[PDB]
Amino acid sequence: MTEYKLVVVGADGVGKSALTIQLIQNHFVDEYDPTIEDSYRKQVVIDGETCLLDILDTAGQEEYSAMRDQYMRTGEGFLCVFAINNTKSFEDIHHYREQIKRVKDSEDVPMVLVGNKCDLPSRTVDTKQAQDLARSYGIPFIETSAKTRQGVDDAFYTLVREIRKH
Ligand SMILES: O=C1N[C@H](c2c(CNCc3ccc4ccn(Cc5ccccc5)c4c3)[nH]c3ccccc23)c2cc(O)ccc21
Ligand SMILES: Nc1nc2c(ncn2[C@@H]2O[C@H](COP(=O)(O)OP(=O)(O)CP(=O)(O)O)[C@@H](O)[C@H]2O)c(=O)[nH]1
Ligand SMILES: [Mg+2]
Repeated sequence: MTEYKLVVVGADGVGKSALTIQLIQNHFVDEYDPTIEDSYRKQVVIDGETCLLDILDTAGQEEYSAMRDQYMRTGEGFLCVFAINNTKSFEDIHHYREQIKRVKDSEDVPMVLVGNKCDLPSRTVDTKQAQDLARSYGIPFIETSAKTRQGVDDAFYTLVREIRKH
């Protein structure tokens, strides 16, 4: 039995809350309720190990950006979420990744690049663009949908596997 402190980060509206609520409660939140800070818990078996996921759902709003330092210091692994219909959110990954590396004084932080909202009929951020970014960071890239559950379990489980490896 091992606890893993996971942090879900990204721009305001990429679907951080919807991804976490889908993982835990098995349902899609269609509403847009801006987050200040919430934490969720999930006990799952990953590679025969009982994993106690302590998931922090953070604010995309810059209004609460001062809270970032303490949670980045405490967090073991990070899901860096952008939406596939939002180029700006994809560009923001660099700024989130830079802050995490600086605060933790480490370039080798367990991290997973998450391209959310892949259920959408149209896309602005190409799969190859995101694969190339993940390859440049040396981290895994997983396409997800908080609506259909596409890649949601793989995103969180892969992050746990990155923490264990580190
Ligand atoms: O040291 C910290 N731990 C916070 C934390 C959690 C919460 N652990 C589970 C837990 C236990 C005891 C209570 C008592 C009340 N709550 C509700 C609660 C919800 C959200 C935020 C705080 C409290 C609790 C929730 N998971 C993380 C995953 C990655 C990084 C940091 C955390 C946290 C948040 C923060 O911004 C700064 C520093 C820390
Ligand atoms: N079609 C689709 N919509 C999604 C998906 N994930 C989230 N959404 C939608 O996007 C909107 C924002 O989702 P939300 O989870 O609140 O984003 P957030 O990043 O937590 C917003 P904040 O940073 O302010 O907390 C909601 O209307 C939600 O239904 C998805 O995978 N597919
Ligand atoms: Mg939210």
